[PDB]
Amino acid sequence: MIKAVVFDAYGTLFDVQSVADATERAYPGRGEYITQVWRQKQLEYSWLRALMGRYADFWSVTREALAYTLGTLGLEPDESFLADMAQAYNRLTPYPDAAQCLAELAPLKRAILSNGAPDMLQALVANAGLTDSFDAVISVDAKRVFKPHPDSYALVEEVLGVTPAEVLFVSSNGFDVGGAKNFGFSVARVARLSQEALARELVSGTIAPLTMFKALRMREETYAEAPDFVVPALGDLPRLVRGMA
Amino acid sequence: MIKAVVFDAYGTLFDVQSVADATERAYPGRGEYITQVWRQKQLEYSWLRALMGRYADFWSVTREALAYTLGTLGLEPDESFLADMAQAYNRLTPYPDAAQCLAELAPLKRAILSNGAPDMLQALVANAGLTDSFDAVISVDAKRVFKPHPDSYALVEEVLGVTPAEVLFVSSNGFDVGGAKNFGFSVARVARLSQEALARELVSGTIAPLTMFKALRMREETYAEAPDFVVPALGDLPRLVRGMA
Repeated sequence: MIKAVVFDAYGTLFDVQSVADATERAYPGRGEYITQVWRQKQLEYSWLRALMGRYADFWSVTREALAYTLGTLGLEPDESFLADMAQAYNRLTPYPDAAQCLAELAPLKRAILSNGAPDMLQALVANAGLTDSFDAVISVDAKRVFKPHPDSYALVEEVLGVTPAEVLFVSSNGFDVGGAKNFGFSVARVARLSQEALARELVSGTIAPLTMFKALRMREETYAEAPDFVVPALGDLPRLVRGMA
Repeated sequence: MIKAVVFDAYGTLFDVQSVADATERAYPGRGEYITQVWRQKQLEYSWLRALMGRYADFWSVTREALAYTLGTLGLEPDESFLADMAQAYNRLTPYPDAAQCLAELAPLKRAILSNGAPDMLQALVANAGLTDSFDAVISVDAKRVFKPHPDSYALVEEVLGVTPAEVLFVSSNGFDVGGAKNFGFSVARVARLSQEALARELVSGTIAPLTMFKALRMREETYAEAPDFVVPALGDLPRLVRGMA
């Protein structure tokens, strides 16, 4: 039976677009651009560092990705500036119905499995006021890999003591849904962007920057095994788990 | 001493934009979009499949990436349609100066190290009439990983009997430059997009779709070791090798 609900962090429980106000500062007029590329490169760098066998924690990844992004704009900020701005990733606003969701899931074990480095995750959850909502906040850092590497998902059993079959994994990220499924978890994908809306947006005339990234990041990935469930919001999870098993 | 010049294929020797006509037929008015997302997802899927430890050859990856891309537009092509259109990747036009470059590089050992499946590569190289320009056309397939996994680069010594130190690796792809450097090759990066032009393009007002992808794919990656050399075109490599030795 489902004994634990384990959540992806960035993009699932926390809004990675909420760095917008801060990025709009590093380049007025380019906040949206920066937000999108920063996130895209954060992901790419986590995958590429892991696949090369050259791990560095998510804090290093986040700053390298920011440096790349600002560099495309012709900037060359120093490490101090990068470290200060990157703190935006430790203050992402949780999704509105995150709190209520975790609450209604109080009976079950509740955890996070994230690429985020140990200190990033504590700040992020604390700042979101959700520290008391998790029995464990698990960082991939100990394994020195990034999702979707199987060793990342292995941590759930190592920490919670439950087997893959007894875990409901939750993510808004297609590649993470894929990695969780490959590992053996049941998965609930959070799909906040309706496929039909994206399709029409993509033909609504000239394709805007933001549309490109939605197109790259907010769909199920074709190589991946389908999630067991798809809900439009975290709030639908408790009711999903009720009439589930 | 440099005894062999090993080339990345897609994006380096061959123009991944040359699928322009096939994609425009697939969805008139959206050929540019499809071209860009197809290539982006092709890369992502190669990385993610490898990192999950769920390898499929580049032919499956290419078809899956295409299926994803067309799906964003609201289409649902059958496998027959996908296999047919994906053929476009086995017809990529080589860059105008590749032939000359390869010619002037003899009698140095010359090879390709590519994600492409064996059949994709031989059909691609044959169609461009470059079969006799290479001592070896190496697919990563034997190792069942994708670049930048170190095993893919390990194939070079296995096939050519030259050590990493005796190899000049050539690539226009930042992640591949990074992988080859991590492994131990000397690397010449082919940089077709001037940083200063990109920076100004990204400030020129509304950011056209195509600018996004250049922004994502045509720079050195911040996590990667810097290439030993950077040239504007493949035609410059023979000159580079001389002034080098």
